[PDB]
Amino acid sequence: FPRPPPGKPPTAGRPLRIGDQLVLEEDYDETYIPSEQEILEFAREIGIDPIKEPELMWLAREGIVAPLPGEWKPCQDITGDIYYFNFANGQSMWDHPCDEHYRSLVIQERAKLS
Amino acid sequence: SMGQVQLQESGGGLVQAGGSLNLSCVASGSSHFNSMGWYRQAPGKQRDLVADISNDGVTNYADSVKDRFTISTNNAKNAVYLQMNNLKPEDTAVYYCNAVAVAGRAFSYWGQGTQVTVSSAA
Repeated sequence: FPRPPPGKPPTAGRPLRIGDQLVLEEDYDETYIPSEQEILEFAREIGIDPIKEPELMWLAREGIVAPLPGEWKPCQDITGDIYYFNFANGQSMWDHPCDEHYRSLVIQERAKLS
Repeated sequence: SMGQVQLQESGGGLVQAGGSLNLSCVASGSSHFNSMGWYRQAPGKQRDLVADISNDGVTNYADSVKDRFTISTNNAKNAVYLQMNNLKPEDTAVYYCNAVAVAGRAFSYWGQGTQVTVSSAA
């Protein structure tokens, strides 16, 4: 019963189809590695300035491929939008459910290094 | 890698009703994608799935294109294709290729879009 969050987004291996929705499953045969450009963009999305705070970049590298906790799964709507569904309680969101946690880790680590 | 994976589309064009068209998309790099799909969007309308294909050949088609459209991949060339037969004017739209990889987070990549224009016949 996965459904995307209301409104529009804010800009094995095989997927499993439930209704018109696609539940994207991880493929254990390979390991996808995102590009450095994506890691920099994700770094800026969680509050890192990569030019001024390169010492925080390791948190963006860890956070960008963070496994989804619990029974969270990535899903794709009929429009192609990616969202995340919590199959334990039916909660839906556009963001990766660990992004907020890594935003806080960036804040704590920034102070730890003055 | 340093640069993001880029989906390069080709094959859009102009055709009369009943004619055929072919779309192609190639992904830069040597990435392995869990899913590859074709979406389309007419102005003022929602982007909608046309056809997607899993890494092992499982396909899903929109009800309006089944038995007229056919999606296939050549994973050795990181390419996905769309065959379009018996095109109708209601198939007129910008067609987008999508590729999705998963490593905890789902990574979704989109081609630049190519327009298919189907005029009326006669």
